[PDB]
Amino acid sequence: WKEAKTTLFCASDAKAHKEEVHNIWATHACVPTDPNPQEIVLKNVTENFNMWKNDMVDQMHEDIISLWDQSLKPCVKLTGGSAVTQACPKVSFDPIPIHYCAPAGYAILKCNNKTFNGTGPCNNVSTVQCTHGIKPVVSTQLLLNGSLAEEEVVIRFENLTNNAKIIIVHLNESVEINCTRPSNDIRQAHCNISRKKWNTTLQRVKEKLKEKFPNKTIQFAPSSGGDLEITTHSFNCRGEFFYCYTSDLFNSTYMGGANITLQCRIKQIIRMWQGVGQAMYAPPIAGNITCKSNITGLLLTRDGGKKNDTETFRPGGGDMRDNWRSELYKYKVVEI
Amino acid sequence: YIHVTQSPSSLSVSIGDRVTINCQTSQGVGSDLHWYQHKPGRAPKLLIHHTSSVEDGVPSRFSGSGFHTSFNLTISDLQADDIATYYCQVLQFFGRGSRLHIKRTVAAPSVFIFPPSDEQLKSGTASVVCLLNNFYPREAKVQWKVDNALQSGNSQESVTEQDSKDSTYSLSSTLTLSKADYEKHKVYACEVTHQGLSSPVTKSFNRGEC
Amino acid sequence: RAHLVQSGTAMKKPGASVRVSCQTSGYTFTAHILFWFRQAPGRGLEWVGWIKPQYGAVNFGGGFRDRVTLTRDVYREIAYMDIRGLKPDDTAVYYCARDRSYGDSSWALDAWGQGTTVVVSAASTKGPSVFPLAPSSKSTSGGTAALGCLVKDYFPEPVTVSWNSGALTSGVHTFPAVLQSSGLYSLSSVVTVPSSSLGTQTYICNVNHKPSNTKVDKKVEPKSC
Ligand SMILES: *[C@@H]1O[C@H](CO)[C@@H](O)[C@H](O)[C@H]1NC(C)=O
Ligand SMILES: *[C@@H]1O[C@H](CO)[C@@H](O)[C@H](O)[C@H]1NC(C)=O
Ligand SMILES: *[C@@H]1O[C@H](CO)[C@@H](O)[C@H](O)[C@H]1NC(C)=O
Ligand SMILES: *[C@@H]1O[C@H](CO)[C@@H](O)[C@H](O)[C@H]1NC(C)=O
Ligand SMILES: *[C@@H]1O[C@H](CO)[C@@H](O)[C@H](O)[C@H]1NC(C)=O
Ligand SMILES: *[C@@H]1O[C@H](CO)[C@@H](O)[C@H](O)[C@H]1NC(C)=O
Ligand SMILES: *[C@@H]1O[C@H](CO)[C@@H](O)[C@H](O)[C@H]1NC(C)=O
Ligand SMILES: *[C@@H]1O[C@H](CO)[C@@H](O)[C@H](O)[C@H]1NC(C)=O
Repeated sequence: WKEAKTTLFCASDAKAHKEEVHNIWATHACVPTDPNPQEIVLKNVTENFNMWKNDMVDQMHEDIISLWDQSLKPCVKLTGGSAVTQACPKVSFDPIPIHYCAPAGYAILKCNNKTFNGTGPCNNVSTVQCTHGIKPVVSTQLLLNGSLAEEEVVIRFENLTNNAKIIIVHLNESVEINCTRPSNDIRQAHCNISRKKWNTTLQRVKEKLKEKFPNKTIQFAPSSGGDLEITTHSFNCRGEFFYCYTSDLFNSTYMGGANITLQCRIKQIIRMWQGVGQAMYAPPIAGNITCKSNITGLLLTRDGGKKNDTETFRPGGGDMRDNWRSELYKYKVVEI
Repeated sequence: YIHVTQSPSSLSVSIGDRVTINCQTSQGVGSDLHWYQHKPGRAPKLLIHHTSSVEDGVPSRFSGSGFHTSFNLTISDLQADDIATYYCQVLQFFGRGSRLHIKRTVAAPSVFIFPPSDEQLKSGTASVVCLLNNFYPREAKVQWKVDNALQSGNSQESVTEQDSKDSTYSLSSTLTLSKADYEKHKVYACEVTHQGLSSPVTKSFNRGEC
Repeated sequence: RAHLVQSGTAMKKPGASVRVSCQTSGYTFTAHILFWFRQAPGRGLEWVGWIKPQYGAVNFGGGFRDRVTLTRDVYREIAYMDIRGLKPDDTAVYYCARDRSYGDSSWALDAWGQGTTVVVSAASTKGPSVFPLAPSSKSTSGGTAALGCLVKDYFPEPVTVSWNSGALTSGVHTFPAVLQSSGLYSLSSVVTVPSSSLGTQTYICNVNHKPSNTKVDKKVEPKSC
């Protein structure tokens, strides 16, 4: 075999009768999944991976773009100078796992090293036809509803010295986040996170960062700027666009309390991640708009050199390709 | 932090020559090293990226090489348009650059000394100017003396760009004194040392005398 | 094809603020990182920061985060750099430049703006005094005489000098200005001429300092004695 690019196809368990938009997309876009697949463990084989140059990411990226553009019709879309208006009904929104598969003559190699950093050699390779079930969760700052690292926390980056590259933190223990828009301002919302789980999780990420930055102290800070999509923890819950302020999660002085409560706002006007332009959606539905999710990873940026001997990291995101990268790091397409 | 060092910092060259300059990094950078051209009053221009990939539209006489911590930019058949400063760069770290100029034979300066004008003295200040004209190489030593006392800290020098036609430089050194101080001394002298002079040349005048 | 155009020079006093603009064209604005660098006189290029125009993510080099704000207008495809608490040592040429890489970060900058000069100084606008550098028939060096004009104590740059309203250009040396401890600039302009002509020919230096609307024509001849 050998590294090669090819047209991949998706598989899932979407139900044609559900109105949920992901199920509708996958019904028309993907094929059924094999109930009993198998993977061959390769003997004495060692192959190189590079999660940062993986064409699988780009193919999934275009899939999710296609999904959102077809599912979430906005009331007004502003692209350049052309404003487009159209029907913007409220839809059912709940991501479902999607498998990415190699066609005939090709295969997908899976790195099974429990602590593979994402780039370099892997001495425990397996061959599959499809990846695992990957939920396409669009979010910034915090990676939600992903797969956890099997052993300890793992820090992933392409090059340490390039402060313009993103850092993908892969947690091993989940830190749940429960966000709600109570039934009784129709745009005010909040989330709750365990103060100890977060303070514990952050402490473990810090310890792993010292391994990569020897004689330097590690510190976290809030975002330094940008649109509201990336300066807060933004995500879509039941079709509504949530923007949750995380300044207190990464404030050193702030870390007395049991459940840290973040303030969130539902916005009808958003800056689209899938393209260039802004969109206006309809007001939020009524009732309890609740999303109990799992924080499984972090997207961090490192501040440009100061010397203070103290390295500072701030939450980031925006390029959803990295969201897909955190789940496809262990995979590569090869031609038989 | 990545320290980027370039050598030679200054280099004389002739039209038609092959020229190669070096860039050094304090840590390994693989092949992520870029080269730029920069001329006065203009924006830098990217010549080569990633050690050897020449940018579109750049003449073929430019080429790059190196790896790890040592990299070279080479110019074949150097042309007049190539006289400029050249920077290497990795990430946010630019080198201070290597600047090329045209080589020519040694040329001693013509030296002139200008007393302050009577018009300036009325304002309470006295400027004494020493002019070094059309010399090469650029290195020169100008020493001011007032009644045989060596002056330091009260003069400023300015040097022109290399003349595009004769490849020489010119230099002014301006001594600034108060009117009161100027009128307390007689002999004002500028002593010039240069590679083209067998021994230092002194130009001088006596205040008040003609 | 990619083209960047920056705003004009800025004259500021210490403590003030400045906005530098960078208009882009000829490429996909949100697909390339935009970097800001500066070059102080006699120094190398210094990194200020960058901005990813997609959502406006930013980063900064040593110290600039406290004083610099980077923003962009996606519609007009233009980037802005705002600097607060301006200090004298902020005097420099500021450049915007894009990453040649599409959707990635290489730091290879293939398109640059022309540069924006920012001068930070407590000095106030002031026109120059022009004094003659008189030739002498007795003094000869290298077989020529020399004369000139001393253009002293002005702010800001530039001052332009010509001789005989453009009729004399060969052998003219107009030196780069020097900055004095007072905060004012000074320069000289000289010309070497045949000694035998010092009685026949007229030599006039034309000095123009537009910031103060000062124009001077000074005839320079041997002083009498
Ligand atoms: C990942 O691990 C491999 C082998 O353990 C190593 O060669 C590579 O440098 C690591 N990645 C980074 C970014 O250092
Ligand atoms: C290697 O991969 C296999 C599955 O392919 C897994 O069971 C095993 O724990 C991994 N590690 C080692 C040391 O075999
Ligand atoms: C998760 O990783 C940390 C180290 O980062 C370790 O201390 C902890 O025991 C791990 N937890 C589990 C459940 O594996
Ligand atoms: C979030 O919800 C889950 C499940 O309902 C629960 O186990 C967890 O304790 C909750 N955490 C917070 C902070 O509300
Ligand atoms: C961080 O928290 C401290 C107190 O816990 C507060 O004084 C400070 O303003 C906070 N930082 C912000 C809001 O940026
Ligand atoms: C979050 O993780 C817990 C285990 O830590 C699990 O019980 C729960 O089902 C997970 N929830 C989601 C939405 O993944
Ligand atoms: C994560 O999964 C849970 C349960 O499957 C769901 O309730 C929640 O909405 C999901 N979060 C996001 C952001 O889709
Ligand atoms: C690189 O340039 C330096 C400076 O001129 C030179 O001394 C050295 O020999 C060059 N190395 C090459 C061409 O391999």
